[PDB]
Amino acid sequence: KVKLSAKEILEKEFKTGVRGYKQEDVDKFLDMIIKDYETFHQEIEELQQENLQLKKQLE
Amino acid sequence: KVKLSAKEILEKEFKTGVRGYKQEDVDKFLDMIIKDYETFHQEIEELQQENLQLKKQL
Amino acid sequence: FNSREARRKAN
Ligand SMILES: [Mg+2]
Repeated sequence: KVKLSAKEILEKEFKTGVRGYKQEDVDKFLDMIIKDYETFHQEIEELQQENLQLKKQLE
Repeated sequence: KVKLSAKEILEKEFKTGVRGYKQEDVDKFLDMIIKDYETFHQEIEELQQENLQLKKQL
Repeated sequence: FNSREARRKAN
């Protein structure tokens, strides 16, 4: 299924090295990805709940 | 709603510093994230089609 | 911390 979560991306620590990516660039970009994971999960939960309610109304 | 995409993640350029996050580790992490974006979209698309079909039955 | 960037700044 899904490999990561918003929490795992928040708490991920990368090791450092010479000529590594600037931390500010990477962390601001991953913060947008974190908001997306939250958006994705909320939409899925909304749809799974609608799916369940539609099913119940059919039977 | 959603800000990024698989293609926006691939296209993203990061500045480098004298030191920074190890590029190999960041990229391999982004590769998993790209795979998750695909999985989210497929899951959402399946659910939308199913709810549409169910809504037609009512 | 609620964001990576806020943690990075504090550190
Ligand atoms: Mg600290």
